[PDB]
Parts: sequence; C-alpha cells; structure tokens
Amino acid sequence: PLPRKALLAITSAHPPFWPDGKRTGLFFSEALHPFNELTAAGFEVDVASETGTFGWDEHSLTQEYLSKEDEKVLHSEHNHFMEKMNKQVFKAGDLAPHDYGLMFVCGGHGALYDFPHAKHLQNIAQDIYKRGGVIGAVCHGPAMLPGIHDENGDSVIKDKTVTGFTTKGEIMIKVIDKMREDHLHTIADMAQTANAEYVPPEDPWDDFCKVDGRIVTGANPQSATNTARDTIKVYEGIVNE
Ligand SMILES: [Cl-]
Ligand SMILES: [Cl-]
Ligand SMILES: [Cl-]
Repeated sequence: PLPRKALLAITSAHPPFWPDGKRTGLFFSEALHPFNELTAAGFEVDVASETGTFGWDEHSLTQEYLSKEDEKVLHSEHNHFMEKMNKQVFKAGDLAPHDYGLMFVCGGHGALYDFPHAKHLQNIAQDIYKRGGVIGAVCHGPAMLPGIHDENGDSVIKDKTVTGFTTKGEIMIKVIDKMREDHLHTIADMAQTANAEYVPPEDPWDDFCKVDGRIVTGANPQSATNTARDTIKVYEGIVNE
C-alpha cells in the first residue's frame, strides 16, 4: 500500500539571477499551494532539498507573485507551513524513500542549477515510482525528471507528454542570457533530450497541467495548485485499485 505521505522537493540553489540583481531560489507560492492541497487531502508532508538548505526566490516574495492569503502566511511565525520551512527541511539523502507514496517537485529558477544532478532526491523519486507511486512537478521542477529512471535506465518521462516553464517566458522576463551564461538548459530542451514530448501553454502564464500515467506536470506558478490537485487525483486512483 502506498503511504499517504508526500515528499515536497525543493531547490537548494539560490544564486544572483534576475536582471535587477535579485537571487533566485525556491518559488514561494509553488511550495505553499501544493503543501496546502496535500494537507487538505490528509497527507503528511516532509520537505527536503539536496543539501538540507534553501533560499526563497526574491521575485516570488514580491506583490506581483503573492496573493493576499500568501502574504499573510509569509509574515506569520506560528503557521505550520512556515514552521516546517524554517525548522524541518531535511537533507534528502537522510530520508528513507519507502516512507513516501508521492513526490511533489517545486519550481523557481534555482531548480535549473541543482535538480538535473540532484541524485538523492532522484533516488527517492525512482523508489516511489518503482513502488507504483506518483511524481508531480511544477515550473522548473521538471528539470529533475530526466534523471529519474525506470527499470531500463530510461527517464520516467520517455514517450510521455509533459509541460513546464516556456522558453518564450524566459526570453520575455529577460533571464535567457543568464541561463546561457550559466550553461543551463531550458525545460523544453531537457524534456526533448529525455525523449519526452514538451507541450507549452498557449500563453506563458496560463494555468496549464499535463497528466501522463503517474507523471504530472504544470507550466508555471499559476499552475501549482492544479498540478498538486492532479497529482493527488492520480494517487487516489492507485490506492483504490
Ligand atoms: Cl545577475
Ligand atoms: Cl519522518
Ligand atoms: Cl516555448
């Protein structure tokens, strides 16, 4: 039986990144919204990064990217989400992978730096998938997926339809130059190299999710809630087999 316990995977990278000089990192709403959905569906949640540490993407902490509810959580000390983020983030390699029935992979541009080679997080996900569980991933989160393998050593997304942050969006927000400077690949190029089929939303910020078997992906911060919801729907079907 797949445990009703989720691993919320977060980037450990937070370098200066944006054109105004601000750091990237974990996208705030992309951790909070899935945490809320998982909690509402009765999951226990552990948070982990490859190192055990993280920083928030600085743009994700601005009004442009925070709802009224988001900001209240951010500035609240006693809140269960913030207590977990402040005091309970694990180094991924310490955790026993068999404890989880689902992984949810958060985004933020930091994910481009560490997720492709985040072998401890990838090991947890491979184990979940092998036991028949579910992996959801939003925005830049899908950068982890090429390194999560099936029994044959192929990516779990081989021949699957996936979405994720558009190359159009990287150009529009003017981070494509920095990505090339740091030798980062776009989500679409990572998906193609893994032999997946990348599908962008009609416009770069549309709520847009793809479900293909037990791999669920979302395109951007506006897709996070529904990516988590779709991931939970897939899980519920498996445990009711
Ligand atoms: Cl910079
Ligand atoms: Cl535990
Ligand atoms: Cl694109």
